[PDB]
Amino acid sequence: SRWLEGIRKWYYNAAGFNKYGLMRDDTIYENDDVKEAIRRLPENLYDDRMFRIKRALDLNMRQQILPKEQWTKYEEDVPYLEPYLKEVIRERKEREEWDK
Amino acid sequence: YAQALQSVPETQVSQLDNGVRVASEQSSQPTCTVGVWIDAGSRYESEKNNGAGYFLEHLAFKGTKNRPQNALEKEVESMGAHLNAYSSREHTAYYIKALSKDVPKAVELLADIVQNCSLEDSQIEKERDVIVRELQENDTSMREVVFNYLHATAFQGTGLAQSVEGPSENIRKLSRADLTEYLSTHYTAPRMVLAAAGGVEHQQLLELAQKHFGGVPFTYDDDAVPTLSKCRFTGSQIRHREDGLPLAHVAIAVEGPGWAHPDLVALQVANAIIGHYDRTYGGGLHSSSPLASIAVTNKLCQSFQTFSICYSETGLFGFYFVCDRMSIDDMMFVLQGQWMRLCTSISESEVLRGKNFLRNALVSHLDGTTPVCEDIGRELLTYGRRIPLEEWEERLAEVDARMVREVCSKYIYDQCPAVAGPGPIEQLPDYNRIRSGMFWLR
Amino acid sequence: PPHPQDLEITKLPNGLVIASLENYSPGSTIGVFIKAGSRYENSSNLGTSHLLRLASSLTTKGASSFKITRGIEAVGGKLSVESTRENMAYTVECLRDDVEILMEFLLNVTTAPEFRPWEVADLQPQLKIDKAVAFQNPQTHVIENLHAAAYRNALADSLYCPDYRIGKVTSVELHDFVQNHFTSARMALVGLGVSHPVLKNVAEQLLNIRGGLGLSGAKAKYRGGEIREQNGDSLVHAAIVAESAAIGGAEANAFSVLQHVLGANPHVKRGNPFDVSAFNASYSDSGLFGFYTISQAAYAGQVIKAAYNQVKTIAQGNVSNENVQAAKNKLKAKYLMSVESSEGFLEEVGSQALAAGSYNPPSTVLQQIDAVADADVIKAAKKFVSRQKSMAASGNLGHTPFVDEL
Amino acid sequence: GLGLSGAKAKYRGGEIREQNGDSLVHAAIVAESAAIGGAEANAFSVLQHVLGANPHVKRGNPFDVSAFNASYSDSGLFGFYTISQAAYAGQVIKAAYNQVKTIAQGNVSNENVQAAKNKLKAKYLMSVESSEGFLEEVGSQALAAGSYNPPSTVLQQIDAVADADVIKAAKKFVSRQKSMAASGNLGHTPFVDEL
Repeated sequence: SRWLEGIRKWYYNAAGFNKYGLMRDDTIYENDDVKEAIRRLPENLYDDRMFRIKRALDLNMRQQILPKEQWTKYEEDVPYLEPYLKEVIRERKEREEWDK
Repeated sequence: YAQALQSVPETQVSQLDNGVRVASEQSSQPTCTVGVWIDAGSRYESEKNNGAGYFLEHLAFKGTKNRPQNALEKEVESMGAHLNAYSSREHTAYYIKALSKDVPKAVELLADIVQNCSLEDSQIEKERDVIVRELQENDTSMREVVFNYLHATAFQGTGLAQSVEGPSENIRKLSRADLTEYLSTHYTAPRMVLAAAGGVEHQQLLELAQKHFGGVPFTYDDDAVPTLSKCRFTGSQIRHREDGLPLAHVAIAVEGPGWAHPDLVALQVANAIIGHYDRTYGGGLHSSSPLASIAVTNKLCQSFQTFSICYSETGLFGFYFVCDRMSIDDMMFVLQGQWMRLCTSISESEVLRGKNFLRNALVSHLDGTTPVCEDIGRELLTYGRRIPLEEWEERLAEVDARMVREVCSKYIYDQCPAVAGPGPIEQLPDYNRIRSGMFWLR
Repeated sequence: PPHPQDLEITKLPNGLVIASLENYSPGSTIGVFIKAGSRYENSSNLGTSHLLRLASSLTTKGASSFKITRGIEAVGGKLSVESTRENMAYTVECLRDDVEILMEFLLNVTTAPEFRPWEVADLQPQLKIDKAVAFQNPQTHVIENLHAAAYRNALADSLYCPDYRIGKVTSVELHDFVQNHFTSARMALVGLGVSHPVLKNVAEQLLNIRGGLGLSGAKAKYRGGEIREQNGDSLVHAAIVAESAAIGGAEANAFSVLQHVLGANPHVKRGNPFDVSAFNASYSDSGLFGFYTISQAAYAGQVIKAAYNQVKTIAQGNVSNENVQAAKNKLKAKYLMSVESSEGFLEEVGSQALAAGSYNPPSTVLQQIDAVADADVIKAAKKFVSRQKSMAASGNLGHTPFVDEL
Repeated sequence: GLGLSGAKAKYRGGEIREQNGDSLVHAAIVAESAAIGGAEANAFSVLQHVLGANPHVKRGNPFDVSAFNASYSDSGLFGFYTISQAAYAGQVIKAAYNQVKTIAQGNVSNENVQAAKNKLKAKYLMSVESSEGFLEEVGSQALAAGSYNPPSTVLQQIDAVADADVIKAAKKFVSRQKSMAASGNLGHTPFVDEL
C-alpha cells in the first residue's frame, strides 16, 4: 500500500544531509570497512568526496547551509562507495569464515 | 596417489664383508648420480685437528696417486660427469653424476679419492691460502656466520661448536700429515655409504664397489664405528654487534632430539606451520603462518626461516630472521610468541595444512637423482636404513593437533634457548626477556 | 607396471597445445606456458610484463587474492611464475587429488585476472625491490644491458621493469597486455603426474580466448652496442657477443657444441684468480653467443683479451675432432641431467609443446646433436670473430678495454 | 709545473640511450673535432652559425634544434642537440642531420658566411659586457696561452677564414665517426646505425 520507494524518498529529504550537499555515502561513519572501502576509491571520486565533506564542514561550521538549488536530489544521489564497501565486507566475511 | 607412493621402487641395500653399505634406487633415467657419504665431519675434529675435514674436501678432487690432477679432471670433464660434494659437522659426501653407463667408471673414481688422494704437499700449500681467502668470504655471509655463532654458543665447549671450516690458525698450519691423519682415521667403509639413483641395476653397482673397494678389516676395531662424545647444550647468547651493517640477523633455538627420535616428525610438522617469509613472496594474506602474515602487516622482517637442523644425538630447533636495525624487537616478540601459540593453542585446521605442506617438501625433497642419493646417502648413515615416502607419509600423516602441542611444548616451553645475533641489534632486549618469552602467561 | 606412458599431445581447435605425461610421481605439477614476455613492450608499457609476472597473486573472477593464496597453501600447494624476455611459464605443483583443486586457482590466475586498480596501485612498489634483490647479482646487471647493447627494438627491452616506470604501469596496460598475448594459439596447458584425459577436460574451461597472435613482437634488429657501467666493485664483469643461432635454427646445436668446445680452452687459456665461460642464448628469431668474464679489476684487460684470442684461434683451426666428441657428450649429459628435476624437465616438454607442437625424443635429440660436429664448430667460431660485436660491462673498468680495442 | 697531466683523449663512436619517457626526447650527435688554439677551430664556429637557421628552418613542427660545438684542450666536439616531441623525434633529428649533410655538399652562399661571421663578432663581444663572462676571457687565455688576443685580431682571425672552410668543416662531420646521446621516450628515436 505504502511504497518503500515513497518512504526512502521521505527519509532522504528528512535526514536532510543533502542540504549540506553531500551524498549518502559521504556520511556513513568511517569504520574499518569503510576506510578500506574509501581507500579503494578511484582518485577522481576521492577528491570529489573530500571537498564535498570539507564544504559540508565549512558550511556546518558557519551554521548556514546550501541554497535550495544546490541540495542534491534523491534520485541523483550517487552511491559512489556502496559497491566497493560491499566487496570489502564479503571479502572479509570470506576471510573470517576461512579462519575457522 | 597413495598408490603412487606404494608403486615407488624400494631401495636396495647390502653391506660388504668389508663394512661399506651399498644402496640405491632404480628408475628409467639414462642419467644418475652416485656417491660415498662418510660419517665424517668437523664434530670429529680436535682443537688442533679442526679444519682437516675441509682442507681435505678441498684436495679431494685435485687428484690421486693413480691418476694425478690434470688427468682426473680431464677424465671427469671428458666423460661429462659432475663430481661435487660437501662436509658438514657430522656428514661428508662425494657424489658424481653421469649417464649410468658409467656406474663402474664413476664408482672406481669415487674409491680412488676416498682412499688415495694426492695430497700433493705443493697442492696443499696453495689450497691453504685458498681456503684462508675462501673463508674470508664465508665471513661476510652474515646469513651464515649467524649460524656458526649459534652453534658456537648453543653447544659451547663441545665438538659441534667448532665450525666446519675451522680456525685460521689451523688452516694456516695443518700438516701434509694431519690431513692424512684425518683420511686414514675416518674414511672407512663401515662409516661410508655407496648410494646412487637413476637407471642403475644394484647388482652391477655392488660388484663394482665390491670390486674397487677391496678393503680388508683385520682387528675388531676396524669393524667398529665409534659413537661420539655427547655435546652439552647451553642456553645462552652470543652477540657480535655492529651497527655498521645493513641489518642484523637473529637466530634462537632449543635443543633438538636427534635423527633417531620419532618426534622429529610432529616437530617437523611444527616448523611447517610457521614456515618462512621473504619479501619477494606475495602474501600479506599468507596461510596461517602468522609469523609470515604479521611479518607483512607490520613489516617485521626481510626474511625469516624455521629450522630443525638435527644430528646424531642432538639438534637445533629454532628460527632465524633478518630485519632492519629497527624492527628487530617487534619481530622476536611476534615470532617467539608464535612458538608459544604453536604449543599452547594450535588447531587441527592448522596441522592439516602443515602436514600437506611437509608432504609437498617431503616429496620434492626427492626431486631428481642427485637429491635421491642424498637421502639414501643420509638415511642409512644417520637413521640406519632408508625411510620410504610411503613411510614418512604415515609418520606425518598421523600427527594431530594435540600431538604437535604435546611435542613442541616438550622441547620449547620454558626451555632456555640459545640466541645469536650479529649486526645493529641494539634493539634486541637482553636474555631474561627473550627468555621469559618462552612461557605463555596462560 | 614399468612406469612408461607415452606423452600424448592434442592440439585443441584453438591452438592450445595440451601436453601431459603420467610419470606416476606422488607430486605432479601443471603448467601454463605462454609466448608472452618483455619482448612485446613498446617505448611505453615497458615492464608491464614484469609487473604482470608479480600480479600473479592478484584477485581473479573465480577466486579472491585471499582464497587463492590460502587456497593453494591449504593443500601444500606452490604457485609461482617463471618468465623470460619471450615466454612466461605459470607453474603450480601439489599431489594426489589436490591437483584438481590446485587447478581452479591456476585457471583463474592466467585467464580471469581482474587486476584491480588498487591491488596493483598497491603492488607496484614491489618492483623496486623484487628488482633490487635480483640486482645483487652483478651478472644479471651486465646481461640486462647486454641485450640492450645487442639490440634495438623488441627483445633488447629489459626483463626487470625500468626504474622510471616503477609506479606508472596502469591496471589497463595489464589487461591490454594480456588480452593480446594470453591467447589460446600461444599457450600450452602442459603437465606431469597426470592422466591426459583429465588434463584435457580442463582445457574446456580454459577456453575463453581465441585471437591466434594478438600483438606479435617485432623482429629483432641487431646492433653492435657497447655500454659500460663504471661502479668500482673491485671485480669486473664483462660479456661479448655476436648475434646468432635461433631456437629451431639448424645453425643452433653447432654453438652448443662450440659452447663446450669452448670453456676448458678460454679458462685454461687465462691464468690467475678469475672465471670465464662461453655465453650462449637462443631466442625465437635471434640469439647470442660469446663469453662472460668475471675478473679482478686491473687484470680485467688481460682476461677478456686472452678469452677472446681463444674464441679467435678456435676459428682458425685449433679444434681436434676429439674436443668435439668430448663436448658432444657433455651436452648429451647436461641435457639429460637437467631433466631429472621434474621442473627443469616439465620445462622441456613445455618449451617444445609451445614452439613446435611436437616432442623430440631423447633418441633423436641426440641423433641431431650427434648429427653435426667437425662439420661446423670451427666455423661457428669463425662466425663470431667476423660479424659485429656488442660488449657489456660492470666494474672498476678503468683497466678494461672497449670493442674498438678488440 | 704539471703534476699529473691528463691523458690524451681517445675518440669513440659511442651511443648511449636512456629510456625514461619524458614525453619529449633530447638528442645529440657529434663528430670529434676542433681544439682550442687549433686553427681548425674558428671554422666550425662560423659553421656553428652557418648552421642553425638551416637545421631549425629545415625541421617544421613544435620543437627546437641547434648546432653543437665544444672546443677542449686536445680535442673537441661538433654536432647538434634536438629537443623534440616523442613520436616526432625520429623525423626531427633526421632532418636536422640531412641539413648538416647537404651543408657539406655545397648549400652555403658566401653570404651565409658573412652573416654568421658577424654573429660571432657579436656573441663574442656581447658576452664580454658582463665582467664575469669577460673576466672569463682575460682568464682562459692568460691560462692556455699567456697572451691576450685583442678584440681587433680576434676578429681578423675569424674574419680570416670563411668560404675557404665551413662547407668543408661540415664535410668533416658527415664522414668521420659519429657518437649519439639520448634521453626520452625514444621508442620512436633512431640509432646512429640508422644515420
